[PDB]
Amino acid sequence: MQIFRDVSKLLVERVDPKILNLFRLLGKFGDEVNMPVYVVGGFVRDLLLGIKNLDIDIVVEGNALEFAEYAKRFLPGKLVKHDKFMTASLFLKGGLRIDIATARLDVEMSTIKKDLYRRDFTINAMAIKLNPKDFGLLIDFFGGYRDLKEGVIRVLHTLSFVDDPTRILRAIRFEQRFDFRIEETTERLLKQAVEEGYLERTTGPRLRQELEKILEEKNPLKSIRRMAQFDVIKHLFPKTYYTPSMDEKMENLFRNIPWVEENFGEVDRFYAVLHVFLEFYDDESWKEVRDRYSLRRNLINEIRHVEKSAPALLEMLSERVPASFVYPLVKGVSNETICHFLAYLSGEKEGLFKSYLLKIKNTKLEKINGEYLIRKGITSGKIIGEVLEKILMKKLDGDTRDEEEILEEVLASLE
Amino acid sequence: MQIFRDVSKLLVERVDPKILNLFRLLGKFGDEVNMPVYVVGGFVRDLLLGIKNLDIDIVVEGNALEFAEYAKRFLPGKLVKHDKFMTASLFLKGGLRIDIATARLEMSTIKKDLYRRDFTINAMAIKLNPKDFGLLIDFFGGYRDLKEGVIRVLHTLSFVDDPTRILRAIRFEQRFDFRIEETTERLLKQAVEEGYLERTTGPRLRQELEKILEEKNPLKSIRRMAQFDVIKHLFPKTYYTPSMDEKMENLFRNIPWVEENFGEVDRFYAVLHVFLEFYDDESWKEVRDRYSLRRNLINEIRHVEKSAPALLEMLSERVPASFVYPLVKGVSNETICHFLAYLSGEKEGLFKSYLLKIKNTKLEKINGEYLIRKGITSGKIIGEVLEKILMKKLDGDTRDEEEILEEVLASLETEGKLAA
Ligand SMILES: Nc1ncnc2c1ncn2[C@@H]1O[C@H](COP(=O)(O)OP(=O)(O)OP(=O)(O)O)[C@@H](O)[C@H]1O
Ligand SMILES: Nc1ncnc2c1ncn2[C@@H]1O[C@H](COP(=O)(O)OP(=O)(O)OP(=O)(O)O)[C@@H](O)[C@H]1O
Repeated sequence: MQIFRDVSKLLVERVDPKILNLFRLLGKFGDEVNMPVYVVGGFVRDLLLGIKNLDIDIVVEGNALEFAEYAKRFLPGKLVKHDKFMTASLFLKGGLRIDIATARLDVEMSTIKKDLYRRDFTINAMAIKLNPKDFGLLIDFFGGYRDLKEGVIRVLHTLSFVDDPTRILRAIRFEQRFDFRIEETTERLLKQAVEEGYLERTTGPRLRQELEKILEEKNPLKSIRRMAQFDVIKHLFPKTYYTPSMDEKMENLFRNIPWVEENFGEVDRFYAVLHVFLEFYDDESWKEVRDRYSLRRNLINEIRHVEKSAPALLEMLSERVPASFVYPLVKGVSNETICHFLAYLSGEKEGLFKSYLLKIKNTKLEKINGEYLIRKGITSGKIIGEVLEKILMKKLDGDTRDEEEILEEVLASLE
Repeated sequence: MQIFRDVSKLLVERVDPKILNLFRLLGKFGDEVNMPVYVVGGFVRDLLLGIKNLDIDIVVEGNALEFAEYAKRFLPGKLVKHDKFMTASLFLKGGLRIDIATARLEMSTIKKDLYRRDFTINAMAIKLNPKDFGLLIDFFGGYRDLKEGVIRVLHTLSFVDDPTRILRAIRFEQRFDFRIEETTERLLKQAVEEGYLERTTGPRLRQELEKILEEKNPLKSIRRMAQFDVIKHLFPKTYYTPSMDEKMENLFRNIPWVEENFGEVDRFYAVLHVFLEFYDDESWKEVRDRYSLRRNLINEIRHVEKSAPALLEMLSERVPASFVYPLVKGVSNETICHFLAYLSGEKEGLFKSYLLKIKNTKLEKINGEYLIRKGITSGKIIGEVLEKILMKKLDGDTRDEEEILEEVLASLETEGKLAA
């Protein structure tokens, strides 16, 4: 196919001038220090799709470090060097990070081709040359341009997933972000690497990251679902079986995470999802998952809390009951515990349980009473904190005045 | 002779990064709109000389306006377009703006554009398009002349074409401590004698002249101008004699001092004070009209040439302060210098101390006006009696009210009512 294309006009019309100007300069600096300068990866992809990107990757043929020190000279910002693998990032204003790398060991200067070929999918393996001579040059050896037109996710070569099974995850994320489809050959390859154990063959940490990145997408459920279609989940969490049920939970989970965030703050989605994936895990199967990925040791208790009390919750919800009855179930629990509870309901029940949650957040108001009256009268320890709890509940449902309710339960519990 | 050299290394080393990046961007734009882009004029001269320069003077082979318009898409600022004659200006901050013009009518049409300029060292260019980014272009041998410090017109008619360049050539001579190579010297004299300055408008000459007086040695520029007999051809009745000269010397040694105690000094006028001395009624008319001088300047100037002798015998015999006041009472700072133009040594240290006395011994402390108005009195006598007190103060004093009474008293030679 056409391998070279002029996207210079495309550049000036779609690229904000502060940024287009930075390209013209990087290109000239490249020429001044005698190195080919390319912008590569995601920006090239998004540019052709009309998507904005402010995370731009430069590849030079030469020395990133040199090239980047030479650039700092003429550009305002902070330079971070990473010597071990000649690489660098220049930090510019307005969320704008410019990363520079050195391409390793087809006119000739086509060593970018060896750089491009090492990448994951064709839409992500294209390059735009920035040196003034060839300023707008779209370099596309692998048919990523057409693959953008035809909405196709495609690996560069047969051994792609075997080299990095982490791309199994990447393929699905991108195919779900853009509504593309993983082409036949890649799908056979993807399926095969999953089936054979390639994921189980890759480190927890890299899997976790690729997982988190999915959870930072617009619609993670899409990807989780697609994963389930490719048996990927079974192989990440060996005791998790993604059934109509789990998936119904996952949908509720995702529906309610906003509403939670809005009222309780940051939700760590990786933990929120694990609450679902991991329900009903035996003790042993839990340690292995908790060790493969690094999972806060108390998690399995928190999950076990939700999976144990869920029918009771459901039950209380039907039969609308006194808020004080559900309090013990949401006591001092993570936003993920709350999310996990919400995973279990929809419609009327859902909102109903919402209102309880609010009633609990907001009505923690013990107000006038402040623990003084308690150790003013005689008290020690645990009793202090049990009278304080009985006062608390009485409020949630109705109310008394200041402390009739206090002497109500020191003389009701006195019995 | 070598025309092309590569000053790109010198560019990154000497030019400010904001500006360099401008230069690179500008070159890059030209390539995008198919126009050769050069930086020209004095920036090139100054770069080469290590002298700071912010002027961004640009010439393109294509169309200043289309170019300037294209550049504006990517550069924040006001675009003024000098639509007649195809020039533009791109306005940016820091005191910074880009002047873009069209290389008038091989890429080496810049040669024709470089050929119209004044002197070799101002006739160069640096190309900016990325393929030739730091490329010096010296068809006319401005590098050689820059290094040898030589002022040399580009061709034979240069002075006939623009007599302004005669004053320019001197100005530069003295700014860079350069000298005017002989053929340009011979060629200038010729242009001056044949009467070419007078053939070209007053403003144009006036501007070049004010410009000369802002430079490093105005004195030097003037004695030099005198050598080529240009003064005589600018102000027909000014004859640069050693009298005329020694006045000018003092003028300039004193301006610093004047400017110190009194304030800004207009050098152009401060010079004309000396040039225009002794111009008859009919001659002042012509000069004043041509260079757009103040109707009144002649008066101020005549004032000094007349009252000048009197001042000397006032300093020999250090007569009390009062006796000189009438002579410097409302006059301009230029007038003050004009007077100072006559004094050397101990005559000036004395005359200087007098001026300083009157400056801040105005000192009308409590006897201000309507005090005297509360006795009888009405206009123009008020002013006279007030003055006579202040005047007595210049040379010692009393209460400030005892003196007014000694003076109304002295009044009775006559005023108009009262006075036991
Ligand atoms: N695991 C991988 N295998 C092969 N190539 C990769 C891999 N990760 C990244 N790349 C290459 O690095 C480029 C940038 O990495 P990055 O994760 O930022 O990709 P991206 O396209 O920006 O994805 P995102 O938009 O999710 O940030 C990609 O466009 C791709 O060429
Ligand atoms: N009177 C003139 N005749 C011919 N060419 C001129 C004349 N004045 C200027 N030029 C050309 O245009 C350029 C810009 O004019 P300008 O007076 O700003 O020069 P400059 O070198 O910047 O000197 P200055 O220090 O006075 O700014 C000159 O350097 C010269 O190349």
